[PDB]
Amino acid sequence: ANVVVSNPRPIFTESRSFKAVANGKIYIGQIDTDPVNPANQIPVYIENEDGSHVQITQPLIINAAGKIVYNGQLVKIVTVQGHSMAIYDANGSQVDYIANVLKYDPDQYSIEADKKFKYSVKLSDYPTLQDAASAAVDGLLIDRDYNFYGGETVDFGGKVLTIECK
Amino acid sequence: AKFIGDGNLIFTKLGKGSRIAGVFMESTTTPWVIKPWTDDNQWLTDAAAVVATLKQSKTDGYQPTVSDYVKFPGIETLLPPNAKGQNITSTLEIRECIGVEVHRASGLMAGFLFRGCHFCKMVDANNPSGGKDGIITFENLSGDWGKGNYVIGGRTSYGSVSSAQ
Amino acid sequence: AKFIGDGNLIFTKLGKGSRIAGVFMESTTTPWVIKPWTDDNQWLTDAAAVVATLKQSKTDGYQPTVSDYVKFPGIETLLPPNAKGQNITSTLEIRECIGVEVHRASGLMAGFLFRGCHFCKMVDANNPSGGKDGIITFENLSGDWGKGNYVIGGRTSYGSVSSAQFLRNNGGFERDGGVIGFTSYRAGESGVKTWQGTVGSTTSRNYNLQFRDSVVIYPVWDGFDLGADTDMNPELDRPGDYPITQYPLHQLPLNHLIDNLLVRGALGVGFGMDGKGMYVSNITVEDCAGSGAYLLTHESVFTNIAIIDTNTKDFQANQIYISGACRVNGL
Repeated sequence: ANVVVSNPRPIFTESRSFKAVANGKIYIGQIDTDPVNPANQIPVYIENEDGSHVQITQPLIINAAGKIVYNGQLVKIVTVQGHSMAIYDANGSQVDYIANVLKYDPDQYSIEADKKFKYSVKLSDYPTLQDAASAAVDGLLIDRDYNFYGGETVDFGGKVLTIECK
Repeated sequence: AKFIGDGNLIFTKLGKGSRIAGVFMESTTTPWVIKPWTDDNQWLTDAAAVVATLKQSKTDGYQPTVSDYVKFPGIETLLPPNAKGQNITSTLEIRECIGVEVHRASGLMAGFLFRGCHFCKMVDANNPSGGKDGIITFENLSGDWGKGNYVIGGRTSYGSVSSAQ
Repeated sequence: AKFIGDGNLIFTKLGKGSRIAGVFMESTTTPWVIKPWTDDNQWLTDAAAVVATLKQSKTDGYQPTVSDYVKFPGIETLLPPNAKGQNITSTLEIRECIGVEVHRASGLMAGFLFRGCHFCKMVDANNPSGGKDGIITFENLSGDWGKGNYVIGGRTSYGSVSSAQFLRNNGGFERDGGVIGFTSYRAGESGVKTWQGTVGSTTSRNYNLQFRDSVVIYPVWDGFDLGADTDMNPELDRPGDYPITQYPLHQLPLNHLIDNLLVRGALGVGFGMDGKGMYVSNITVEDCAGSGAYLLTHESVFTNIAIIDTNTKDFQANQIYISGACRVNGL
């Protein structure tokens, strides 16, 4: 859509020189508070595009490309809330502090799309009402005509359905 | 979310099975309303007493009617010309349609109307406060004559004219 | 899907036009119920016979009420401790919201309590079974006086208390609130009840409600209790109400709109009310074990009254009783 990140691939550099942060640490924690404190600091998860979340240690390691790395590979790190990011270099000096990091990006989109959307099947996407009946898990929509004969039975499988006929 | 404005908002040529639910109608301008009754729920038959209770409110009264001018003598002259005869009502219409049912009408200084409509009704309420325009009204005055046009359920309060017609 | 539990499931901060549809409420435990009726759906007036039908179920009876202990003498002692003092109801409470209308209310041992709410309706309730908490309960004791709290369409069944109960509801000059198009069955108090006098810290007395086209079948006491000034505050001050000096006991200007009411099957009195300046019309009370009406009203008019086949078990002494001086045109 219209949503895009500032850095197409996350990369962290020194404040007044364009050179990657080497052997840096990133502390991820609650918004508008220092993530240095363990109390504010939150656990970070690797978001697998499969639809799995696994838990890893709270600090993120910065390689020599200035990119996030965990388990010797480029990872996609997510949190369960809006977070603050604090970039620290190898001398432990604070390069940059970002109080607010929030994004809507649903990628994976197996787990996400169940919770953020409603489901109604349209009769136009099936050739028969029987197929659209078994494919209705919540909503059912009748947007076109259906022929029927004496003694034609349609089964919904015991599912509770809100049917809308237009 | 509220439908804010005054005068009709027409929806033309809708086919059968149209639904509208949870609608609220609010007027963007607060009109002057008269109250010819007391807090004992007894009429004020003195025309000066109705003018004394004249206020700008969107509830607890209804905008002046030509019928109140006859009922209470001299009320018309006493009322300001900008405080009487006004129509500031947030109104909705469905035009030349089939099967449109409006459910759970709310609002303050509100009204609903239909034109050219068949098979069209007002079901349920949140108890809306009526304005100058009728709360439930049917026309076929463009279109041709109705059928299936009914009202069941709900109720309304206030209005300056009939709340069903 | 259901909402299972006991106590109050509290919903807060729901905006205007919010709908709750298809709701079901079921208690986790199965409470004891008693059935004070036969298999022909009459009554059991013997205490031991009501105790004999004691079972754990959520239907075909309602939980032992305090009013049942007075109604059937010696029933309380016979009943076991576990079947008494019960508070087992699965209650969905809408607390301080406006425009929240509960559609298609069902459940077993269910209640819906609207606390501090205004312009919230019970719209087309489909066969719920009540509990200790009323099915339709408007509690405006907390918060300001209820207005716009209505029962429009639908029906109710069972309940150990009033199915439709109004606590501190003043419709004002509008005459908002009321019960229209309703059927109530086996309330442990009264099917449609405006509460008598001051109950609780603040007043529970009700004014300006509209009751038309309502049916109460088999109430324990009155089907329509439209009083508000019965047995409470005989003393000089009546809280949240006019003094007893200003208006004597059983007189208030409630100004309820009373037309087309039907009561059938009442064990006790079928109709009762108090007030002054009340105008009552089209009341038909028939086929009641107890009296048709006990009218505690004074200076009230009762028009087109039919009391036919009431007091057929002779608990009382008459088909109709009027304590005060009233004007009855037609009987």
